[PDB]
Amino acid sequence: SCVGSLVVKSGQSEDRQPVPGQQMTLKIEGDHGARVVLVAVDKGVFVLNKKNKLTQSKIWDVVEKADIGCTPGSGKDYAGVFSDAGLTFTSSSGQQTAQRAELQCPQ
Amino acid sequence: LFIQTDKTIYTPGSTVLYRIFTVNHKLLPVGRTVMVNIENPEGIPVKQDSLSSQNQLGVLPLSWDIPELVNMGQWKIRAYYENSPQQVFSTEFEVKEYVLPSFEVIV
Amino acid sequence: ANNHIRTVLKLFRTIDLDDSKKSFYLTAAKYGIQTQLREPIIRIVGGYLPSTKLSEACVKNMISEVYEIEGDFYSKFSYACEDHAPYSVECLEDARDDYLTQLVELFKETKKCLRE
Amino acid sequence: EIRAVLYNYRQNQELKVRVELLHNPAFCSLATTKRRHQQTVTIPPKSS
Amino acid sequence: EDIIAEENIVSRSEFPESWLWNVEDLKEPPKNGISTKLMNIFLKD
Repeated sequence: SCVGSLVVKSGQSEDRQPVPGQQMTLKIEGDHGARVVLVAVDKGVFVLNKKNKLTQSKIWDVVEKADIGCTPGSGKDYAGVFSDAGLTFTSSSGQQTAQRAELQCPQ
Repeated sequence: LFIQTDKTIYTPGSTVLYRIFTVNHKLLPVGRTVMVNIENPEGIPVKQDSLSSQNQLGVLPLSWDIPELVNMGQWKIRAYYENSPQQVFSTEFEVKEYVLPSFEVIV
Repeated sequence: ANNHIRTVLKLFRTIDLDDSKKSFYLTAAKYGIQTQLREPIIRIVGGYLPSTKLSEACVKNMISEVYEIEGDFYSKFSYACEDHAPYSVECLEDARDDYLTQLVELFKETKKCLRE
Repeated sequence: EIRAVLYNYRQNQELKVRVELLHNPAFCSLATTKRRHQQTVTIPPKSS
Repeated sequence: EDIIAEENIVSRSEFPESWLWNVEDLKEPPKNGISTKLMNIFLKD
């Protein structure tokens, strides 16, 4: 779920269904200082083509797929564990992780 | 960059309005210049433009008026930051001959 | 409950916006007034038992107010929107919001006269 | 004193009720087997 | 009769596929860290 919290609902509590040419009040509950951008779109266009819609799940999927890690936990040893996490650990004595020279994780 | 287009299907001779959010790796607004180009299915860029997100809170509203004599199919919008042109973000909108359906069918 | 309806229809037929003005502006203004002052008060007036008496005084007040409202909308559409080109369709779009807002405020205020 | 409370819940329709207290041999009131007690009232919409 | 005249009826004309292309800022004072803005939109036809 998103870092902040945005939700849109109607100022009129229940009333009756709206009518073409009748005004309506939208209540927006967002964090202070934020800037919202609005778009109102018919549902026929979504009947015809419902692909490439924007939603929070897509954003989180895109953020997650660009991670540095490679395995959800543990490894062969400390060097493997750190590299799997996505870090480097170099000590004066010499214990340092294996070098990485490729952006995408293997297989 | 998270391209948002208001609709998902446009008739020829109609105007497309889209937005280009600009965020950094922590999902915060950032001021950097972007490049956007709109390419028909033959992969031939049509409109080239450059913007800056400075003093805009990372929201760049834009527009384009689809030419009357165009090819149908999946058009694409490609946007990328100026510094790193290797990473390209895209979103597809479809140009088609349609009239809005009156009802939805679910299977 | 129909004689009152025919009366108020006779009142809104006496409205007059001059022809010399542009066609889309005329349709915009007339559609605003029709959807904001002719549907709701026709709905209200349709629900009076016939013995009840109307009050055309506030209806003619309604019409005088809608004349000045339309005049202000036209003045804002032709002169005020200096941010855009004059006589522009999107200038009309910008001014239509507050035109209908003022108009609904007028209807809300004048809903308390239809009964004697 | 007995009160009859008439409700009308039409959104915009004024109503014309004709209430009536039927005669009862037990009590005593204006109702009689010869003459009937009728009030013809008017109920504004969404009003009691 | 009990019919609306032809000239009096005015037709719905705006049928936009997508409208309300607006950007707004939440500058109202915050309560419980959650601001609330009421905005007025006139529905299309």
